Amino acid sequence: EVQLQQSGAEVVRSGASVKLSCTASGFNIKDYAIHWVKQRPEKGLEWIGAIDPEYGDTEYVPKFQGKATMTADTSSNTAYLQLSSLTSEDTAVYYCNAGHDYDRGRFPYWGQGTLVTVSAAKTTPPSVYPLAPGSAAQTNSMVTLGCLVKGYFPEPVTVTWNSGSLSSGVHTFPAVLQSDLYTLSSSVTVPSSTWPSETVTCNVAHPASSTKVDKKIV
Amino acid sequence: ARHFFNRAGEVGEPVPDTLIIKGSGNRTSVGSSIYVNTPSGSLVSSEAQLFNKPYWLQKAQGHNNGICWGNQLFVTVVDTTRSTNMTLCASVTTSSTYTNSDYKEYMRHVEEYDLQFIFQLCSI
Amino acid sequence: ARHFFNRAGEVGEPVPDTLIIKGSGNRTSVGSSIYVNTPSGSLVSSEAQLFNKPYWLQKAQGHNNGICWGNQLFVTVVDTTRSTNMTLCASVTTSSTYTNSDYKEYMRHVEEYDLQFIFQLCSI
Amino acid sequence: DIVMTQSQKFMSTSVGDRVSITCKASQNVGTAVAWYQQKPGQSPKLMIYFASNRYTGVPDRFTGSGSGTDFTLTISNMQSEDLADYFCQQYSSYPLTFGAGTKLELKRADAAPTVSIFPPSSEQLTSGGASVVCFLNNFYPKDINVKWKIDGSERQNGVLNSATDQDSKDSTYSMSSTLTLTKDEYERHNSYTCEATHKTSTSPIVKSFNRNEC
Repeated sequence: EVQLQQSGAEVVRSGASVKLSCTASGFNIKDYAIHWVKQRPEKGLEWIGAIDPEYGDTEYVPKFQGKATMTADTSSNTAYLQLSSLTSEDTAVYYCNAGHDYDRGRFPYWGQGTLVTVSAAKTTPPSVYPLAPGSAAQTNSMVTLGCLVKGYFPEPVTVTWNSGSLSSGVHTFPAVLQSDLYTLSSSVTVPSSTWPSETVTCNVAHPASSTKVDKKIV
Repeated sequence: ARHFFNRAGEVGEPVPDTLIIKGSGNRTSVGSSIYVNTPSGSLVSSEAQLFNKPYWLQKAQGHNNGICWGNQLFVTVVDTTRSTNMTLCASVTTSSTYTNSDYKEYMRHVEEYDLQFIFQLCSI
Repeated sequence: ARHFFNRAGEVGEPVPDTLIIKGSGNRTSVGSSIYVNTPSGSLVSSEAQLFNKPYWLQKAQGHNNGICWGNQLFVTVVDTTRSTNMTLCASVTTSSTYTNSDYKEYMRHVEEYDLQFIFQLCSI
Repeated sequence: DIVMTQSQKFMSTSVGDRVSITCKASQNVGTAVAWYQQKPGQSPKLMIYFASNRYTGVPDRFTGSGSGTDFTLTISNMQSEDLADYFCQQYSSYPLTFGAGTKLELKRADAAPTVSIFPPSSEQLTSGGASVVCFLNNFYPKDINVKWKIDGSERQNGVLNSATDQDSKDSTYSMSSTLTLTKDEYERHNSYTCEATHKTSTSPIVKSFNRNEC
């Protein structure tokens, strides 16, 4: 029952500020030492700073001083992290971590993660295309089905099939960036007695744009 | 007086020039001249106790010879001979080895009193 | 109790498993739990002296009311208030400079007593 | 700035074996070192902190060790669920620093891929575009080559490949290959073929379809 909820992914143009929030870390009388970690796909993990609710103490990294500003609201709440002049090097996933009660080293309680994308253009919704077998040259046993997600921005998209049911035999392929747009692929394998006997539908949820639902037909 | 030490920060009222011969090559900056001593209550003993023994108001120092006007009585008590602060330690977890992060330390103090009075009825 | 310290060597009787949470990465070996303290006689004063003043055996605690059977008397005395140990230094040689090898140090203690009695003749 | 240098970026092993990951410090940090585990698409989970103390949660399978400047994480007998990234962290002095990523992969036995080709859907062909996909699922080892043939001729331009990391459940790999053409160019040819060559067979696995027949 100790989980940390953040603000959510945001697409920002260059030169604008963004404010990230945390939850359930930072109470009166307790006490915590909240840390923030940046995850760049190239530099791994980078520590940002350590803030203590009930005191509002602040420690930063010389790399991020002037880039990251930290605030703490003693009621509720906590912990707000805001970045000023956003550049391409700030595109990363930020985590709000709290070692239990105090200290540095310990991050046993991590936030859900917030993906910030600092770039131009705009949020383009995904194009979902079904991938059905060809004619009658397949039959038993077991059939592979797929849904192709092309021309979307930004990462990520959530691809599910039978409304959360059936999690075995699925394959989610990493996205590929081409022409400043992403492309994802997903496949699922079901027995031949299942499809097209019962319906198989793939759901593509894109938080910055729109959710789509597409059923697979012969 | 247990120990002596000086305060950090600027001396608001500096030592007069007439009282110190300035040095020193080095030094030159007059050290902090704000002295304070830590107190200490020394030994507490049962022979020094004022309580747990009766007091009879034979004669009052003032003109009010123990008359509780308004049917009320104010009894003030200060007792530092029972000021022991108990330390409580609660475990959040129990690691395989001893780790300070597994325990929370608390401060608790208690005071126990029993007020006993004997009054005399009076008419006016 | 002047000072506290622990003994070196193996602990013949270790602390029970129930009473210590073992650590610690390092540590792991329980320190010596054989504690003993040095004593100190504190202040010696003339007001605390038992001697150099007469004592009259008015009444005895036992049935023998001061009768010296066998015409002998045992008087036991313990007096640590005059335990000063004198240090003696004898010169073996006298070098041009000061050298510790030229002197021998000795320990000497003295005790001076004067037993005074007053007896009463009795017949049986 | 204390630099955390981990030996290898990737690490090979098999189910049941014993793995040791090393973390070298640029300064003496005593025992102020913590280890974390991060699975793909998830937030890191604390494993060991204070060099050799397991956090509430973590099985006795994981053991930390070291002091000063050389630290090591050991996994005595493995499970499929242990496939993830492992980081070491220094917290002796600010700023806090982490080590480079370390991917643990399994050496589990080598299966042949399952190849399925899919022509462009009728819906996508209405948009003026045509994408032909080819899924290569549950193969080992990673080394594999996909060849696209259009009317028997090898096609190089327009291919997009996406290789999956090792599956956390059965230690297999997957790959998706998408050939994207215009509808005009797609309708000018008949035969489309996806060939997968892998070390588990001396002949390529061929999946094909004809535009006219399907």
